[PDB]
Amino acid sequence: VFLGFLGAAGSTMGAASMTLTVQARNLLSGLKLTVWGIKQLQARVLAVERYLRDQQLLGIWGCSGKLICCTNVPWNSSWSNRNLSEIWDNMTWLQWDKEISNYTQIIYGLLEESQNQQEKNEQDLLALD
Amino acid sequence: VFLGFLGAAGSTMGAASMTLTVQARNLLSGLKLTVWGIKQLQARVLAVERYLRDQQLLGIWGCSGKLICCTNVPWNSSWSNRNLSEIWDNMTWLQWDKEISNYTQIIYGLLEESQNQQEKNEQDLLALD
Amino acid sequence: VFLGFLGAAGSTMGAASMTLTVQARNLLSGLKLTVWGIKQLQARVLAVERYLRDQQLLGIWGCSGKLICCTNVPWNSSWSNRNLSEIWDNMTWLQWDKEISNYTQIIYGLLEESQNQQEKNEQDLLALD
Amino acid sequence: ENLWVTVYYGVPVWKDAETTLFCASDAKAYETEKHNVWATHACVPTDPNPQEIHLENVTEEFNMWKNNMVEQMHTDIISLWCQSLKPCVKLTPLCVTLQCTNVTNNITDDMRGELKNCSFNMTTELRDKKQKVYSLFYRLDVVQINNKEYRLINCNTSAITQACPKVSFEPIPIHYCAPAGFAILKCKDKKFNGTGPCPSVSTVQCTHGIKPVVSTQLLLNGSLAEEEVMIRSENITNNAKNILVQFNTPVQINCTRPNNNTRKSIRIGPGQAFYATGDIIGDIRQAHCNVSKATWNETLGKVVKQLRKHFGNNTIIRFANSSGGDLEVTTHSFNCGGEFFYCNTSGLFNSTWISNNDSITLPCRIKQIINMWQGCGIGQAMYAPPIQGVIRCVSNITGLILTRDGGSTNSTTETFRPGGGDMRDNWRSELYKYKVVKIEPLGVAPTRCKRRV
Amino acid sequence: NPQEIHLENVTEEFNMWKNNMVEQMHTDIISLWCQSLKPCVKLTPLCV
Ligand SMILES: *[C@@H]1O[C@H](CO)[C@@H](O[C@@H]2O[C@H](CO)[C@@H](O[C@@H]3O[C@H](CO[C@H]4O[C@H](CO)[C@@H](O)[C@H](O)[C@@H]4O)[C@@H](O)[C@H](O[C@H]4O[C@H](CO)[C@@H](O)[C@H](O)[C@@H]4O[C@H]4O[C@H](CO)[C@@H](O)[C@H](O)[C@@H]4O)[C@@H]3O)[C@H](O)[C@H]2NC(C)=O)[C@H](O)[C@H]1NC(C)=O
Ligand SMILES: *[C@@H]1O[C@H](CO)[C@@H](O[C@@H]2O[C@H](CO)[C@@H](O[C@@H]3O[C@H](CO[C@H]4O[C@H](CO)[C@@H](O)[C@H](O)[C@@H]4O)[C@@H](O)[C@H](O[C@H]4O[C@H](CO)[C@@H](O)[C@H](O)[C@@H]4O)[C@@H]3O)[C@H](O)[C@H]2NC(C)=O)[C@H](O)[C@H]1NC(C)=O
Ligand SMILES: *[C@@H]1O[C@H](CO)[C@@H](O[C@@H]2O[C@H](CO)[C@@H](O[C@@H]3O[C@H](CO)[C@@H](O)[C@H](O[C@H]4O[C@H](CO)[C@@H](O)[C@H](O)[C@@H]4O)[C@@H]3O)[C@H](O)[C@H]2NC(C)=O)[C@H](O)[C@H]1NC(C)=O
Ligand SMILES: *[C@@H]1O[C@H](CO)[C@@H](O[C@@H]2O[C@H](CO)[C@@H](O[C@@H]3O[C@H](CO)[C@@H](O)[C@H](O)[C@@H]3O)[C@H](O)[C@H]2NC(C)=O)[C@H](O)[C@H]1NC(C)=O
Ligand SMILES: *[C@@H]1O[C@H](CO)[C@@H](O[C@@H]2O[C@H](CO)[C@@H](O[C@@H]3O[C@H](CO)[C@@H](O)[C@H](O)[C@@H]3O)[C@H](O)[C@H]2NC(C)=O)[C@H](O)[C@H]1NC(C)=O
Ligand SMILES: *[C@@H]1O[C@H](CO)[C@@H](O[C@@H]2O[C@H](CO)[C@@H](O[C@@H]3O[C@H](CO)[C@@H](O)[C@H](O)[C@@H]3O)[C@H](O)[C@H]2NC(C)=O)[C@H](O)[C@H]1NC(C)=O
Ligand SMILES: *[C@@H]1O[C@H](CO)[C@@H](O[C@@H]2O[C@H](CO)[C@@H](O)[C@H](O)[C@H]2NC(C)=O)[C@H](O)[C@H]1NC(C)=O
Ligand SMILES: *[C@@H]1O[C@H](CO)[C@@H](O[C@@H]2O[C@H](CO)[C@@H](O)[C@H](O)[C@H]2NC(C)=O)[C@H](O)[C@H]1NC(C)=O
Ligand SMILES: *[C@@H]1O[C@H](CO)[C@@H](O[C@@H]2O[C@H](CO)[C@@H](O)[C@H](O)[C@H]2NC(C)=O)[C@H](O)[C@H]1NC(C)=O
Ligand SMILES: *[C@@H]1O[C@H](CO)[C@@H](O[C@@H]2O[C@H](CO)[C@@H](O)[C@H](O)[C@H]2NC(C)=O)[C@H](O)[C@H]1NC(C)=O
Ligand SMILES: *[C@@H]1O[C@H](CO)[C@@H](O[C@@H]2O[C@H](CO)[C@@H](O)[C@H](O)[C@H]2NC(C)=O)[C@H](O)[C@H]1NC(C)=O
Ligand SMILES: *[C@@H]1O[C@H](CO)[C@@H](O[C@@H]2O[C@H](CO)[C@@H](O)[C@H](O)[C@H]2NC(C)=O)[C@H](O)[C@H]1NC(C)=O
Ligand SMILES: *[C@@H]1O[C@H](CO)[C@@H](O[C@@H]2O[C@H](CO)[C@@H](O)[C@H](O)[C@H]2NC(C)=O)[C@H](O)[C@H]1NC(C)=O
Ligand SMILES: *[C@@H]1O[C@H](CO)[C@@H](O[C@@H]2O[C@H](CO)[C@@H](O)[C@H](O)[C@H]2NC(C)=O)[C@H](O)[C@H]1NC(C)=O
Ligand SMILES: *[C@@H]1O[C@H](CO)[C@@H](O)[C@H](O)[C@H]1NC(C)=O
Ligand SMILES: *[C@@H]1O[C@H](CO)[C@@H](O)[C@H](O)[C@H]1NC(C)=O
Ligand SMILES: *[C@@H]1O[C@H](CO)[C@@H](O)[C@H](O)[C@H]1NC(C)=O
Ligand SMILES: *[C@@H]1O[C@H](CO)[C@@H](O)[C@H](O)[C@H]1NC(C)=O
Ligand SMILES: *[C@@H]1O[C@H](CO)[C@@H](O)[C@H](O)[C@H]1NC(C)=O
Ligand SMILES: *[C@@H]1O[C@H](CO)[C@@H](O)[C@H](O)[C@H]1NC(C)=O
Ligand SMILES: *[C@@H]1O[C@H](CO)[C@@H](O)[C@H](O)[C@H]1NC(C)=O
Repeated sequence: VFLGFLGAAGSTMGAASMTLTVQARNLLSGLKLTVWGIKQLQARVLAVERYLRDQQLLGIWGCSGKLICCTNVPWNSSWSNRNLSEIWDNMTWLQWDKEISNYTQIIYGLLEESQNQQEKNEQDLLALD
Repeated sequence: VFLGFLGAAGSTMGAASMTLTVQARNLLSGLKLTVWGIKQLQARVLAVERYLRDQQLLGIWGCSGKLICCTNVPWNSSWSNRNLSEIWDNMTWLQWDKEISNYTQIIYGLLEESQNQQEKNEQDLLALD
Repeated sequence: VFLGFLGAAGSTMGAASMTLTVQARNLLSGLKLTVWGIKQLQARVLAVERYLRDQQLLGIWGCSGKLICCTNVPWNSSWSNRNLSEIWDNMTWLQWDKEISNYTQIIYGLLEESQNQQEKNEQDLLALD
Repeated sequence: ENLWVTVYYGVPVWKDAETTLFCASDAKAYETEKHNVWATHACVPTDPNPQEIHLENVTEEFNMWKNNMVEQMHTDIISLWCQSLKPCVKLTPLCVTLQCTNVTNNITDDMRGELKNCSFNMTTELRDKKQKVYSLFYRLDVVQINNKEYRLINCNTSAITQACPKVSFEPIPIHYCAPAGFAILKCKDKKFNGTGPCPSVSTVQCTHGIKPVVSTQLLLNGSLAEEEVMIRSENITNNAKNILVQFNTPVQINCTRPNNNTRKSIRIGPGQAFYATGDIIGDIRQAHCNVSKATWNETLGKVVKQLRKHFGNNTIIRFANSSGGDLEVTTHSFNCGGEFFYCNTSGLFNSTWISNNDSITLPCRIKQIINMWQGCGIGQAMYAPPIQGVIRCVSNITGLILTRDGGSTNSTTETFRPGGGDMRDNWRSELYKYKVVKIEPLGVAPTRCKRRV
Repeated sequence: NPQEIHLENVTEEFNMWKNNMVEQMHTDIISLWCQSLKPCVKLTPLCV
C-alpha cells in the first residue's frame, strides 16, 4: 500500500522501515515587490540547507545510497541495552530517537572516522594491483 | 568531437547518447540595492531547485551514477510498441519524450518501488553473513 | 588526533591525506526588514554554489565517493616531473596546487572523458548478460 | 528480447517555459559612469567570448507575438524608469501662477510663440521669504487658466518630480540571459517573419546587444534585416494590427536643437535645487531632423516591392501620415541629447507607388515635462532638465510601425499610416528571433540491459 | 565557544593597506548610518 507521507509515524520501526522511499520523496519539493516573496524565499532556502545538511553527513559516511545502510561500527551496549525483536516490533521511531538523542552526536563522530578509515584502507588495496 | 551544449538535439538517440557528459556539465553554472540583484537571485535559486529536483529522483532510484543506467523494471510494451533499432537509429530524444510524456509519472512510481525493494532485499543478504 | 579545520595546511601531502574528512565536514554549514538579511543570504547561497560546483565535477567524474579516489588517466609526466616520495613527504598541498594550477582545467577535461567513456563501456557488458 | 528501462541524465530535452531573465552588459558599460548609466549599476559583465552552438537537423517553431521575454523587458524598463526618479528632486512647490510673455523676438505674425518668458515666485532656503525668479518654458509645458497667467500642464493631472541631471538617458546594449536549466534559442534564418518553424536554429546563453531605444513612429539604431527588407505582422488582413517593418539598409537621420540654452540654478530648498532654462544665446531657431531623400527614396521603393508580395502584384500602394490623437502618437516621439523631441512625419509618408541631392527636413518640437508609462502610480511626472549648448545627434532609421486603413472592399489600393502607442513593439523588433526553453534532462529509454543483483 | 585553530608550519603574507574587509565594514557602517535616519523626524520647516 501507500499510506502516504509520514503514514507510519506511530508504527513499529520494522513496519516503518518499509516506507522510507515515501518520506524521502516529499522532503525537498512536494511575484512583484512584496513581503511574501522573501517569506517564501528564506523558507525555500532553508529547505535546501536542511536537505544538504543531511546529505553531506550521508556522504562523508560510508553510504551515499540514500535509503538504508549498514556500518562497521559495533553497537555499544551502553547506548540502549534493548533487544532486536523488542525495538523492531515494539517501539516507534520517535520513541527510539527519544532514547538515543543523547548519544547521536557521538555516533556521528564514529561513523565519520570509520568511513575515512575504510576509504584510506581501500586505496592501499587498489594501489598494489 | 565536442559539438558543444545541446549539439545533438536533432540527432538520433544513439548518436546523442555520446554527449551526455556535456549537457550535464553546463546544467548548474555554465551589487548594490537594486532590482537586478533579486532578478538574478531568484533565477540562481531556480537553477538549484531544477537541478536537485532531478538529483533526488536519480538518488531514490537505483542509480546515483549520474550518467547512464539500467533498471530491473520490464519495459511494458503498452508504452510504445517500437523497436530497438527503430528508436536508437531513427528517432530524436525530443520526439521520444513527445511519445512517452503520458506515462513518465507512472514509470517514476515503478522505479522508486523497484529501488526501495532492491535495497531492503540486499540488507537481508548482508545480515546473514 | 583531531587537529581541527585546516590543521594540516602546512603539512606534507601524505600527512594531510589523513584529515580529509574534517575539512569536508566544515565546508557547508560549520530577522526583520534590514540589510544584514541579504548580507547573510547572498553569502548563504554562495556557500551552496561553491559546494555544488565541486560536487557536480565529482559526480561527472568516476567518483561520487566524496573522499579519495583513483582514476584511469595516465599521469602525463610533462605536468610535474617529480617523484612519489618527493611530493607526499616533501611538499605541501598549497605548493602543489601552485605547480599544477596551469594544467588543472586540462585534467578536468580528461577525467570527464574517461568517465563518460567508462560508463558507456560498462553498459555494453551489462547488456549482453 | 525482453526490454528494460534505462535512465538517461543529460538528454537534449527542453520545453517552452518562462523564467526570470537577468541583464548582461560589457565591462565598458560599467566603466562609463559618473552615476551616469541608468541601468548598469548592478549588471553582470558579459562573457568575453560568447558562444553560439548551431543545432543541426533541428527545426523549432517560433512565435514572436506571444513571446514573454518581451513582457519582462518592457515591465523591467518601466520599473527602472520609475526607480531612477524616486530619490530625485520633486517640484511640488512649483505650479505657481506664472506671469508669462513671448520671448524677445520680432518675427512675422505667422509664428506662434513656442517659448514663453515666464516669471513667478519661489520658496527660498528658508520657509519665509519668497523669490521672484524667471524661467523659459515651451508652450506645450504650460496652459493658460482663467496679463496672460498660465500654469504647468500637469498640475491638474499628477504630481511632478525632476529628473536628476547626474543620470543620463543613453540607450546602452543589454544582453538578456537565462538561468541554469534554461537556454535561449536563436533562429538563424535570413527570411523569417517571426512565426513558424525555423530551419537553421542555433542556441545561445545571452542575446546580442539590444539597445532600449524609446521611440514611437520610427525604430532607431536597430538591427538591420538580411538581404530583402522584412515585413512582420500578426494578422495582415486585420487593419487593427500593426505592421512592423525592419530595414536592410539604414536610413541616415540627423536631429539638432539649434538653441544654445542656459541653465539657471534656483535654490528651492535647503537641499533641493531646480534647473530652469535661462536666456538663449544666439538665434531663435527650431529643432529639426534631416533625412537624405535619396536613401529614403530607395528604401520606400524596396518596402513597396515587398508589400506587393502580400496584397496582389498589380496594385497601387499609398502612404499617408498619422490620423490624429495624442502628440506621442502623431509625432515621432523620442529622446536624443536629453530633450524629448516630437517631430512631424507628414513629409515622409505622403507618397503613392503604382505597380511600376538634398535632405527632407522635419519640424521638430521639444517637450520637457513628459508622462509616459502612466507615471509609476497615478502621481509622478518627470521634468527633463534644460540642456546647455546645441544638441546634435545622428541616428539610424532601422524600422517602422505602420497601420493600414479599414477600407474593406474599397479599392485595389490601401493607404498606410504610421502607428505605435504600444512600445512592446519596439522590443518585438529585436526579440523576434529568440525564445526561452527549460531543460528537463531526465529521459528513460528501453534496451536489453538489466543491472544485476 | 569560539574556536581558533593554530596552523603549524604555515607562513602567509598579509597586506593591511589593500584589505577588503575594511571597505565592506566602512561602506556598511555608512549605509547603516544612512538607514537609521530615514524614518526619523525631518526638520524641513526649521531654518526659519
Ligand atoms: C544612435 O546611435 C548614435 C551613434 O552612437 C547616437 O549618437 C550619440 O549621441 C550622443 C548624444 O549627443 C553622444 O553622446 C555625447 O557625446 C558628447 C561628445 O562626444 C564625445 O566627446 C568626447 C571626445 O571628444 C568623448 O570622450 C565623449 O565620451 C563623447 O563620446 C558628450 O559631450 C556627451 O557626454 C556628456 O554627457 C554624458 C551623458 O549624457 C556624460 O556621461 C558625459 O560625462 C558628458 O557629460 C557632460 O555633459 C554636460 C554638457 O552636455 C556638461 O555640462 C557636464 O559637465 C558633463 O561634463 C555624450 O557622451 C554620442 O557620442 C553619440 N554616439 C556615440 C557612439 O558617441 C544616438 O544617440 C543613438 N540614438 C539615440 C536615440 O540615442
Ligand atoms: C525674460 O524676462 C526677464 C524679466 O525679468 C528679463 O530679465 C531682465 O531683462 C532686463 C532687460 O531686458 C535686464 O535689465 C538690464 O539690467 C542691466 C543691469 O543693470 C542693473 O544692475 C546693476 C547691478 O548689476 C545695478 O547696480 C544697476 O543700477 C541696474 O539696476 C542694465 O545694465 C540693462 O540696461 C540696458 O537695458 C535697459 C533697458 O531699459 C536700458 O535702459 C539701458 O540703457 C541699457 O541699454 C538692463 O536694464 C534685467 O537685469 C533682467 N533681469 C535680471 C534678473 O537680470 C529677461 O531678459 C527676459 N529674457 C528674454 C530672452 O527676453
Ligand atoms: C521684424 O518683423 C517684421 C514683421 O513684422 C519684418 O518685416 C517684414 O519683412 C518682410 C520682408 O521679407 C516683408 O515682406 C514683404 O512683403 C511684400 C508685400 O507686403 C512683398 O512684396 C515683399 O516681397 C519680397 O519677398 C519676396 C519673397 O520673399 C520676393 O520674391 C520679392 O522680390 C521681394 O523681395 C516682401 O516679402 C513684410 O511685409 C514685413 N512685415 C511688415 C509688418 O512690414 C522684419 O523684417 C523683421 N525685422 C527684424 C530685424 O527682425
Ligand atoms: C496521450 O494520451 C492522450 C489521452 O489521454 C492522447 O490523446 C488522444 O489522442 C487521440 C489522437 O491520437 C485523440 O483522437 C482525436 O479525436 C478527434 C475527434 O474527432 C480527432 O479530431 C483527432 O484527429 C484525433 O483523432 C483523442 O481524442 C485524444 N484523447 C483525448 C481524451 O482527447 C494522446 O494522443 C497521447 N499522446 C501520445 C503522444 O500518444
Ligand atoms: C604556468 O605557465 C606559465 C606560462 O603560460 C609560466 O610562466 C612563465 O614562467 C617563466 C619562469 O618560470 C617566465 O620566464 C621569465 O622570464 C622573464 C624575462 O626576463 C624573467 O625576468 C623571469 O625571471 C622569468 O625567467 C615566463 O616569462 C613565463 N611565461 C610568460 C608567458 O610570461 C609559469 O611559470 C607556469 N607556472 C608554473 C608554476 O610553472
Ligand atoms: C548605423 O548603421 C550602420 C550599419 O552599416 C552601422 O555601422 C555598421 O555597424 C554594424 C554593427 O552595428 C557593423 O557590422 C558588424 O561588423 C563587424 C566587422 O567585423 C562584423 O564582424 C559583425 O558581424 C557586424 O556585422 C558594420 O560593419 C558597420 N558598418 C560600417 C561601414 O562600418 C552604424 O554603427 C549604425 N549607427 C548607429 C546604430 O548609431
Ligand atoms: C508673488 O508674485 C506676485 C506677483 O507675481 C506678488 O503679488 C503681489 O501680491 C500682493 C498681495 O498683497 C499685492 O498687494 C501686490 O500688488 C502683488 N504684486 C506685486 C507685489 O507686484 C506676490 O507678492 C508674490 N509673493 C511674494 C513676494 O511672497
Ligand atoms: C487638465 O488639463 C487639461 C489641459 O489643460 C484638460 O484638457 C482640456 O480640458 C478642457 C476643458 O475640460 C478642454 O476644453 C480641452 O479641449 C482639453 N484639452 C485637450 C487637449 O483635450 C483636462 O480636462 C484637465 N483635467 C481636469 C481639470 O480634471
Ligand atoms: C509567415 O509566413 C508563412 C508563409 O507565408 C505563413 O504561413 C501561413 O500560415 C497560414 C496559417 O497560419 C496558412 O493558412 C498559410 O497557407 C501559410 N502560408 C503558406 C505559404 O503556406 C505565416 O502565417 C506567416 N506568419 C506571419 C506572422 O506573418
Ligand atoms: C553657449 O553659451 C555659453 C555661455 O556660457 C558659451 O560658453 C562661453 O563661451 C565663451 C566663448 O565661446 C567663452 O569665452 C566662455 O568661457 C564660455 N563660458 C564658460 C563658462 O566656459 C558657449 O560657448 C556657447 N556655445 C558655443 C557653441 O559657443
Ligand atoms: C547626417 O550627418 C552626417 C554627419 O553630421 C553627415 O555626414 C557628413 O556630413 C558632412 C556635412 O554635411 C560632410 O562634409 C561629410 O562628408 C559627411 N560624411 C559622411 C560619411 O556622410 C550626413 O551627410 C548627414 N545626412 C543627412 C541626411 O543629414
Ligand atoms: C497629414 O496631412 C494632412 C493633409 O496635409 C493634414 O491635414 C491637415 O491638418 C491641419 C492641422 O489639423 C488642418 O488645418 C488641415 O485642414 C488638414 N487638411 C485636411 C485636408 O484635412 C494632417 O494635419 C497631417 N497629419 C499630421 C499628424 O500632421
Ligand atoms: C505637420 O505637417 C502638416 C502638413 O504641412 C501641417 O499641416 C499644415 O498646417 C498649417 C497650419 O499651421 C497650414 O497652414 C498648412 O497648409 C498645413 N499643411 C497642409 C499640407 O495642409 C501640420 O500642422 C503639421 N503639424 C501638426 C502637428 O500636424
Ligand atoms: C504631398 O507632398 C507634396 C510635396 O509638397 C505636395 O505637393 C504640393 O501640392 C500643393 C497643392 O495644393 C502645391 O501648391 C505645392 O506646390 C506642392 N508642393 C510641391 C513641393 O510640389 C502634396 O500636396 C502632398 N500631398 C497632398 C495630398 O497634398
Ligand atoms: C562503549 O562501551 C564500553 C564498554 O567496554 C565503554 O567502556 C565505553 O566507554 C563506551 N564508549 C563510549 C564512547 O561511550
Ligand atoms: C502493462 O502491460 C500489461 C500487459 O500484460 C497490462 O495489463 C498492464 O495494464 C500494463 N501496465 C500499466 C501500469 O499500464
Ligand atoms: C602528454 O605528454 C606527451 C608525451 O608523449 C605529449 O606529447 C603530450 O602533448 C602531453 N599532453 C598534453 C595534453 O599536454
Ligand atoms: C506673442 O506673439 C504673437 C504673434 O507675434 C502675438 O499675436 C501675441 O499677442 C503675443 N503675445 C504676447 C503676450 O506678447
Ligand atoms: C485575421 O483576419 C481575418 C480576416 O478575415 C479574420 O477573419 C480573422 O478572425 C483574423 N484573426 C485570426 C486569423 O486569428
Ligand atoms: C522617390 O520618391 C518619390 C515619391 O513618390 C517618387 O515620385 C520617385 O519616383 C522616387 N524616386 C525613384 C527614383 O523612384
Ligand atoms: C510579381 O511579379 C514578379 C515578376 O514581375 C514575380 O517575381 C513575383 O513573384 C510576383 N509576386 C506576386 C504575384 O505576389
